[PDB]
Amino acid sequence: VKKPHRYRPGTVALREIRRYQKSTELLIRKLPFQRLVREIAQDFKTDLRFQSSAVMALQEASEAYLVGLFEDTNLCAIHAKRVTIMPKDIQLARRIRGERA
Amino acid sequence: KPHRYRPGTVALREIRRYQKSTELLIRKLPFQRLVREIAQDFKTDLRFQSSAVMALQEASEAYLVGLFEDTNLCAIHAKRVTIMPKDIQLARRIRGERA
Amino acid sequence: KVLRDNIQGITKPAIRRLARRGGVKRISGLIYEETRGVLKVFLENVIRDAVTYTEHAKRKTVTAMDVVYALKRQGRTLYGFGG
Amino acid sequence: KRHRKVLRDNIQGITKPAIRRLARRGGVKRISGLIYEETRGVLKVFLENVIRDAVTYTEHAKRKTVTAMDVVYALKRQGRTLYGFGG
Amino acid sequence: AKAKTRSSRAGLQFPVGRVHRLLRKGNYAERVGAGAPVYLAAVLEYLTAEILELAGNAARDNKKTRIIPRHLQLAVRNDEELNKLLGRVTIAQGGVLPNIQSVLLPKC
Amino acid sequence: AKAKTRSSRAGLQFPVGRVHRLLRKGNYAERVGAGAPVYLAAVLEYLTAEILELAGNAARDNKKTRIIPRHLQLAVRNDEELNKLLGRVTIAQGGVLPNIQSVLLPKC
Amino acid sequence: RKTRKESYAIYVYKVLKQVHPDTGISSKAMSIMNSFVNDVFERIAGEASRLAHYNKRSTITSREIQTAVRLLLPGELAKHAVSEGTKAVTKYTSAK
Amino acid sequence: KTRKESYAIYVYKVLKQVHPDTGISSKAMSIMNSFVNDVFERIAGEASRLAHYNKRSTITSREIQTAVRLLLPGELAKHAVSEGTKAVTKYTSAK
DNA sequence: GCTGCCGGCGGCTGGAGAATCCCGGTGCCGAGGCCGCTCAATTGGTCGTAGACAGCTCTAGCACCGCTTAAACGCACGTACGCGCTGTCCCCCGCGTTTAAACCGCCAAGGGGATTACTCCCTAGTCTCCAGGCACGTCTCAGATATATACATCCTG
DNA sequence: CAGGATGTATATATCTGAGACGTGCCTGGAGACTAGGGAGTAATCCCCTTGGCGGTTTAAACGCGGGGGACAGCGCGTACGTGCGTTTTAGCGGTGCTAGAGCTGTCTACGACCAATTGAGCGGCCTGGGCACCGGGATTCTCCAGCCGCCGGCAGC
Repeated sequence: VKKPHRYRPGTVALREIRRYQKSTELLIRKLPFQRLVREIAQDFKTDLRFQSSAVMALQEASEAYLVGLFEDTNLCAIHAKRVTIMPKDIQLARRIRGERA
Repeated sequence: KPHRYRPGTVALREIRRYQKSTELLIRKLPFQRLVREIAQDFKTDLRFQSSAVMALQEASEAYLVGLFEDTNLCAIHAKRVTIMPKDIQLARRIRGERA
Repeated sequence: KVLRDNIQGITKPAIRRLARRGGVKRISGLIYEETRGVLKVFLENVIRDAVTYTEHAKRKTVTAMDVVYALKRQGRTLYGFGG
Repeated sequence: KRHRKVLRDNIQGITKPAIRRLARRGGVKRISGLIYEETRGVLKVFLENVIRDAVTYTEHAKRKTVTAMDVVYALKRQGRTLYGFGG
Repeated sequence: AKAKTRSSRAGLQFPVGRVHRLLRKGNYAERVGAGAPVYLAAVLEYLTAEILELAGNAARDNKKTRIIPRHLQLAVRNDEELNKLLGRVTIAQGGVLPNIQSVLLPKC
Repeated sequence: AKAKTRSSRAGLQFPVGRVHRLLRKGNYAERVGAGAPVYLAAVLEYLTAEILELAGNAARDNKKTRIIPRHLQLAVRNDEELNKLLGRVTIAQGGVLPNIQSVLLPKC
Repeated sequence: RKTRKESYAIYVYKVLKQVHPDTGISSKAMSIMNSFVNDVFERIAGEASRLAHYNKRSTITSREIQTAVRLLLPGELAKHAVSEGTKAVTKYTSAK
Repeated sequence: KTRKESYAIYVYKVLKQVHPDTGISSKAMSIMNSFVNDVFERIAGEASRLAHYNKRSTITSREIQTAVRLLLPGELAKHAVSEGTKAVTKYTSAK
């Protein structure tokens, strides 16, 4: 019987790359990120509250920063005659970016 | 018969020696003429202060020292010791002057 | 499986889709945890300034003004939330 | 021959030895015969950004002489502030 | 006698008195001139008009009669000079410009 | 009578009156509080003293009794807590630290 | 119910009616434009005041902002903006 | 004519009170002057910006303190706020 | 020789998920009229930054020759580049399914925010004193050599 | 596989010399002593919007299985960057030698300052109608996948 239909490895990845690049939706879920930000901000001020607008703005700024960092990481990865992004790649991209050292 | 250092011994000596120095890297009248030549394009009939020229030279020197640091790091990441144009291009792309 | 760290709320599919929006087609297996670390580092960096701004206001809330001001101070301005 | 001394072909004056020493300070072990032009290009680009701002400062000052104030001042504007010139 | 807004006599739809008050109370200088707010209003008007036209063109491209922040991001990032001006700016609900590295593409 | 300076009253070696005048004339606010120049002088004094003991330690290491910008860079770029504040600024006649990548080193 | 806030909504709408007369603008886009124009205004005014302090002057005239925009905006926007400012100030002075 | 202004003597006194047997060169001295001026301008701008955000027309020690907290990293910020606080209490004790 | 045979070669149509597009009505809410309030224009007078004019002088721009120093060419070579072979094994892509995101609704309430009287912390003016910049002025202690050796490097037996 | 000879560096004794460190001098800035006047501060109170609660409901994340292609080590052709020797070419430099315009002082004036009215621009506050959205469904759009004539060896004879 016919082998079940399968895309080749590395094509649906490009399809969803195209899908996400044209979409402005929030790639990170509301509740896990809000929980993370509260769990990481409780140390600065115990029992601190946030506004909904403030938390969505913070989340979207984090997404923009991380997506730019990832695009620079991919640029460095393709520069190093490879396609797989490696930990050394992300560290190098951060360290050129001037945020690490 | 003659004594020749290995291809990199004198290179390493230069790295370990010149890094400890702090004077200006490159001859002065070259930057003086170059700065006047570029400033001519923006506006003619200018008048430069010596301290301004020293500041420009030191700023450019530091900029390219940092740049060569970044390209050396990129090259050492690329599993190589030499440096190539794509290292400079990558370093300037991530830094953001050209983006 | 109900007691988990809130940093792990940033799940592998979510970071994968963030990278896909970035424009990378292949990701290695050791990217997720270190990206989580750098993401949390950026979070603490921005929230430190945000909470400092809030304490200046003598208020217990963190309105959008403090977070946009903190982001602008860090070097990443943001539009649409007041200004 | 009183004024108007137009100069050309001065970027080349940075010799290959010179870039070699600059990169040795940067900490490289080897080099290629291909950087010596793009490093000159990044040089020129850097200087046009600096002295463009410097001459705008000077023109705002209703004066022709470019003091070190203007160059360090535009340098601080570019986010690359310099210490040691009256800043 | 009869009064008239300074924006009408300045040829700009942007306010003049408002920018004058903003300069006054913004703690910039001890004093500001009379034509300084007019100049600032004019340059702000030009900037808004340019960015709005660039966003509306993308809106008509996406067959929308209303400007969405995604259109603003597309207009900002598409224009190279505008991208250089707003380089370190994060937009609200804008996403990123669609670009894929050609190396990652398949052979054919 | 009996005029005494604010720097002595605050036990500081930086001019509190001068800092207050600079704040007054710097177009920062319509009014300036009394303790703000004191706080500013104190923090500048701490920072200066901090980098100064780093520079003095570097000079004593380099067996010299005079402070030069080489010592200033050698002191600033060794401790990352000061680097995070002065990582963007460069100083005149500075140079860099003697760092060589391990791969560039010979086999043994 | 009180403390009427202040914003550039009507002005951006009026500009839109003269660039794309049959095009609407979303509320989020309106907030983005208001924030952007406020940020640009703040940057320009800060540059103007900073130069006024730099050349030891205590007044901000059209020249200061002209040099600021020539200093801030790169490319064609600089020349177009200075031309717009010049024509606006000449128009304002002509009929005072 | 036209007396100039510098932070020379103050850094001089600071180094003499922490290093009785160490001098400073003129160029490094101007480097210190630029350091002091740059940090002072940064703090003053941050304080003015904070006061404008909080609808405050005055700058007290509190805005300076918060700028110190948010601008310098960690240990420097905490040490600097400690010194600033003790100095301001000492000044307010006998004003 | 002159037949069989044997594997690749890529060219094509064909089976097959996904992406796209139009209708269709349903929501949702940018767009538009009203009121007054809050601020902006407007006369009416002031006074003080910033322009002009008259110089003064420190500083900016030049060429010149000994000279040496580093720049420049070319030279052999052993290395590091770039790449082919190969061989994991580690990411990928579906699949079932477990789970937590969200959205829904309704509260409870700590707190954000608009008014109030004032006070007291700051500002504005005069007079008074002095800390600090400047012009010198040194005597240094800071540099700068040529010298004598360690050293580690490239080989040899 | 262990030492020897060598271009590198290391101290280091005088020379030797620009410049940190005082030191008067004076002066504009700092500071002390009064009106005075609103900016912020508790006090007050009124929404409000943020935390918290618990059903659906459902897309989504997680563990797992198969496999395929990306990556990294090994080996090799090569080209070329480097150390080095031999020129040679421009920089260094102390020197007058020249003027250029920043710079300071002064007179002036005009443009912003601020005040007391006065009226409208617009922020709000509804409000009906116009635009974005969702679902079904038809339409393309690529993606991958095997069939087979053509092509090139592959063994005999």
